[PDB]
Amino acid sequence: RSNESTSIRVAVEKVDQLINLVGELVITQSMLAQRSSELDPVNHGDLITSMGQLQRNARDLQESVMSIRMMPMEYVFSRYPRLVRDLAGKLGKQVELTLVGSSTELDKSLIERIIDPLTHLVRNSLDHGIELPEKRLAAGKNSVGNLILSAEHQGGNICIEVTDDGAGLNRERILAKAASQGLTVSENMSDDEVAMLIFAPGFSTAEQVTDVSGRGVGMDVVKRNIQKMGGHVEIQSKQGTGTTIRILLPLTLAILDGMSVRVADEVFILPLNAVMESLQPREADLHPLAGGERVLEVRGEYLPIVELWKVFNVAGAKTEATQGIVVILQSGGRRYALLVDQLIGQHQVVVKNLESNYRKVPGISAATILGDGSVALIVDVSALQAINREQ
Amino acid sequence: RSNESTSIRVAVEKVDQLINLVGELVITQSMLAQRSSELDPVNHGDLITSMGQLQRNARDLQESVMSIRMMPMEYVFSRYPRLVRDLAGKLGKQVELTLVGSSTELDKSLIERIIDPLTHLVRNSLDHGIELPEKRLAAGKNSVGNLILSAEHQGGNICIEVTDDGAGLNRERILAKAASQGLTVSENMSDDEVAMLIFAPGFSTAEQVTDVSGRGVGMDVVKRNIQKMGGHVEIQSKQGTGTTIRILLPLTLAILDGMSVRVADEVFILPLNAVMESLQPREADLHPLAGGERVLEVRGEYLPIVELWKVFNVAGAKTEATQGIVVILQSGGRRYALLVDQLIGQHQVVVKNLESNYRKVPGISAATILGDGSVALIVDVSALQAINREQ
Amino acid sequence: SGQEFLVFTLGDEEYGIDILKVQEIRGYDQVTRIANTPAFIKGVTNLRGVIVPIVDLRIKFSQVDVDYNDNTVVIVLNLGQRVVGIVVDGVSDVLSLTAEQIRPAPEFAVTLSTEYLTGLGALGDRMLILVNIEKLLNSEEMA
Amino acid sequence: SGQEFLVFTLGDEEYGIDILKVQEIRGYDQVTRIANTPAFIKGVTNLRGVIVPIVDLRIKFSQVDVDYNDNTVVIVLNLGQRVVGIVVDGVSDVLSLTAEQIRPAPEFAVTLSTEYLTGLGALGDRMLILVNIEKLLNSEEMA
Amino acid sequence: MSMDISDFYQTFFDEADELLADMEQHLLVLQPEAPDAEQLNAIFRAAHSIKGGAGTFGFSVLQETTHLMENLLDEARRGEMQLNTDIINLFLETKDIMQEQLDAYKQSQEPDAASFDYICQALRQLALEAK
Amino acid sequence: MSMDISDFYQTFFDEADELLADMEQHLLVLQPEAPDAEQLNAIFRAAHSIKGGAGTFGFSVLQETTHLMENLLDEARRGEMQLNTDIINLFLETKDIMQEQLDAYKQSQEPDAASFDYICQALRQLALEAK
Repeated sequence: RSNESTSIRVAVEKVDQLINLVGELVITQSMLAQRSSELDPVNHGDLITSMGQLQRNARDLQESVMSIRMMPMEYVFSRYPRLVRDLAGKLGKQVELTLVGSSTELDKSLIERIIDPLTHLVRNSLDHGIELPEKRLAAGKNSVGNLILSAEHQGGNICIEVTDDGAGLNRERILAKAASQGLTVSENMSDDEVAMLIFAPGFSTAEQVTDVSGRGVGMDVVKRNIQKMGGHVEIQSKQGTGTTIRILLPLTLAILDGMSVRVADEVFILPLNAVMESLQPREADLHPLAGGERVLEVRGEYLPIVELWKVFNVAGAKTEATQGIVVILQSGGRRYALLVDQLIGQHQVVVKNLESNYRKVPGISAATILGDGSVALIVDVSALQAINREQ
Repeated sequence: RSNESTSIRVAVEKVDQLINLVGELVITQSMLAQRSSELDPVNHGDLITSMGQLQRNARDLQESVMSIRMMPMEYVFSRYPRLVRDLAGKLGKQVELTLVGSSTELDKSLIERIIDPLTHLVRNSLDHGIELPEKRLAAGKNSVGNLILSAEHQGGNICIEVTDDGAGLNRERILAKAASQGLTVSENMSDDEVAMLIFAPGFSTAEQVTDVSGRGVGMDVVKRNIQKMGGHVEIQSKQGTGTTIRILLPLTLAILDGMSVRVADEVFILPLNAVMESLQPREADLHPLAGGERVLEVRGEYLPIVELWKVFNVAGAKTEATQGIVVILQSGGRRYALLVDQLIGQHQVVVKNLESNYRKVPGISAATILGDGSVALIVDVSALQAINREQ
Repeated sequence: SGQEFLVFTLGDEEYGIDILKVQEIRGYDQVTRIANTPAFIKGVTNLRGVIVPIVDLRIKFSQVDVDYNDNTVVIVLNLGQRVVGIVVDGVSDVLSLTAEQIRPAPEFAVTLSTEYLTGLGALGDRMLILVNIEKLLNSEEMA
Repeated sequence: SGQEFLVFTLGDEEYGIDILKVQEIRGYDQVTRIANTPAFIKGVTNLRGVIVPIVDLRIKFSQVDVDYNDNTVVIVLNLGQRVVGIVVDGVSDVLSLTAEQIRPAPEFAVTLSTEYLTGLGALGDRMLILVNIEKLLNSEEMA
Repeated sequence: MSMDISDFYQTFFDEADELLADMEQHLLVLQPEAPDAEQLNAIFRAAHSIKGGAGTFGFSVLQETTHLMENLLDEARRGEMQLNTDIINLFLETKDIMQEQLDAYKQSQEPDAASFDYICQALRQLALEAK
Repeated sequence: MSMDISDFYQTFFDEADELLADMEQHLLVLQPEAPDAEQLNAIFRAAHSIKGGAGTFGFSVLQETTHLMENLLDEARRGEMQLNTDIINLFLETKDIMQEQLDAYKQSQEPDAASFDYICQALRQLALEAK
């Protein structure tokens, strides 16, 4: 014996209806948490505290509804070994794909889209990530190669890594091919930083799209397919050791924590994942800067101040930064200040696409309604990271 | 070829967890929805509007989770031919089973407890009910029988009937057996009413239950399982015609529809299914009664007037019916009035069992809580039905 | 029967739109300015939990004299792809233009273009300019 | 071994109960009376979405003199299978009685039965009565 | 790594239940006075699949009960045994017991030995008397 | 009398997705350098159900394609067939063809005749080398 239970067949079409019903449920339920905030915690203390119970139940129910559509990842791990055992023989190699963490699960809709992304990585590890058997013996390694395919949960995200044992991706080929395209690169970058260069459009592990690495599939296409699914991608390569390629796939794509700020009768929102801390500006720290902007000394670093009122042309706002407040941000191994007028706190609301009734600008990522019924605009952090350089 | 689909294995435990999450959600929004109505509409201006959209979507997702958990009735009807086509040839008879409404569905948990009850009814029809082909042709009846197992939906319930064209349930045989055990009977009861008296302890279609029927299950045990599920049972049979047994099954047992009545400060609730009409009787429709009581004339019929303040001993209540309000109730076929002080309206409150910290008291069945916070006692209509009989 | 249209006033001139595209009518309400947007767009206002942008047709046509009063009215629409409203100084009167009353747009220069105009509504001594609010709000400029 | 208890006053005497059985202390407010119930039980009070019946100890114990001053406090208990509260004239002190301070109580209680007393708490000139609240709220009247 | 052995057990218990349901409906449309050749093959190939997993995971109670039916249906479709209302009633009485014995494994319990020794004789004896 | 048989066709396609998947899992973990008789039994269970299961719903193309492969699995688990890196790869490649033939029925179409005539000659060719 081991474990007993029961199960029944559930039509996939009916599962899609659950996501549609529970999806709008959280939206309609979110409105209850907006107007209820106007009530005071003294008199209406039980109501406010009870309102949060209805919200957390909807969130927990939404995450549970998605689990009904998930399936064991062991079924997905049955396509990569067949390709390795089949492709290794054609290329003339002996590789063994090891499977780690089989209890992991993934949404069925994502499984149908996670094959080609991951499949493109397995072909790269065997095309150049692992050298011939004769070369492995010279470097003290075993003749038979090895390939790891781990997959475990990390809170509200699904982490999947693909690590190998060979030398990994080439180093001089990436820098040599990156310099020709005009990308800011150099030899001082470490193996981890050099791995973040293949994400450019039309840039794969080789000089051109090789047939061995999938037909019409490259690293540039793998990234675009992950962004549509609300996921991310990271690489931790190392010359001589191997090449680890991590991918993230959040469970739910609706609620997003963020700091609510106000800029002269204009309540904005800033993602919390990028917010680091804040402080009171000082005249001794503010200095000029190209493009009319300014800088702020933050512990041996003059972060660029991205005045939110000049970019959007907000009238009546405190032009002097000394009277306002600055919120530090971070994204992509580099920081960048952001000048605001006032702050509020951590508010968890549902996102909305402004293109449904108008359009989206580079300075906006998603809309949402506040507690007082007013509409808010979530400021994209990916833009601020580059706007400071353009200005 | 209309359209196809697929399905994935899902554990029953995971589906059952959804009912618990959505269950508290439907119960949570119900309590919060009542508070928004009692409070002023200023702060709850848009909250009440969003509650309407959520009140419907909350049930849509609930019914969707249940529908996915149900199974077609054909799976349950596929087991009856095994007992009909087989037992018919063994005993020497000809019975043809007919299925009506195969598209109907039913909860899996309900299928694991309604097969044997229905299986016992079919077994009795193929022994005591339906006779031999020769005896049927003698009385002008067709030789081949006709067992029909109907089934259909009913809003928030499911109806299942077991129609039969056998010899029919005897009337004189039930009155003699019911009166021996101490059951109130009379000749005024029609053939359809006497059929509902076969639920006595240890008794079924025939007096010999344990001797004939192998399994120790009869009408008394069948009704017991129905009470645990929250359903009902009805029988409409007649001698020399046929036999029909209806069985109902609920879907959600967490909300009870009933009007909130007030009796001097204290507030109570009355079920809506039992309330027939209500008015303000005057001196032109009030007569005395033996024992210091009164009766209400409703279209000639003088119904008994039961004072609600006497049962609970409420001080300062409207002892006179001309000042208060009288509502016509019903429980078990017979109607009876009930005196109250002032009404409020129809409100769907959440049932709250009082046995969790004490025990049931005479005159009350359950309780709940209003928007402000006070506890509302749900009066039992079954108890009041027995008070007028003693008067 | 003739085609029905909703007529409204915008100071001196008068325009009209299809009644089927109109959802409801309600007074002016507070809006929220959008980051970097044209001047003829006031903002967005909440309506049953939906973001309904508010556009001023009087400012879109680029008029010389502009006025503002407390009796402003906003006509809510329901297009086949979006739900954007329109601000009007005051509704006029619902009409049922026929095939003879709906004339083509003028040949000289006007406020909008030929594609953003359905025709001209004739009603006695009151010439109405039918505006195709559908494709107007869903044009390339608004996307 | 030593055990802590919660002391409370009820008239001209002071009783005690195990602290582990107590859940939290709250303020005394109006309750919803339920007819066809014992006399020593006042009513019910919802707490966290649970009906918590309230009991008045001042009326029981064969005591006529009862008061409802501002010092009246209600104590919420938690007997696993039951969560019934109790009202007291006012929480007195808290004692960490040991094996030497907890003396066996007589067989004949002062105002209870012969199995509703855990012991007697000693404190100089203050003799506390350790009432067995576990069995007190499960007698024939509470079922 | 690989999936736990419980998945293979619960999967067979669920798949087998679906086969018994669909297979049982074949006898309904299949009248005892006119068995269609195409319908007999559907019942044979249906019970045959249950014999595979029943004999692999160690379900002797279900494998033996299913193996006997596979022999009766085999001799009835290729032209080696007659079919009448009496034999059709045995299949219905057999499939019902197979469902009860299958439920025993779901709850981790030994099937009823009385039902097994009673149904096996009805299937084996029929293979000799019908000839 | 009986529900529409079209609902069961989609059920078999769902089971095949698990059987075909599980069939490959055992073929992958089965190292060709040191086979295991215990793993060969699970491989036969997946192919045995699809063979008897496919033919139950009238699927003839998928039945013949699975019968030829099943005959090789039966002789392998019983120690009557050799296995190497080349033979194991053929079973994995066969699973890919069986998946394409399954997709044909999922779209209410018949598999390609060219693909069927190729996989059959591949399985029959190995039978001559082993025997």
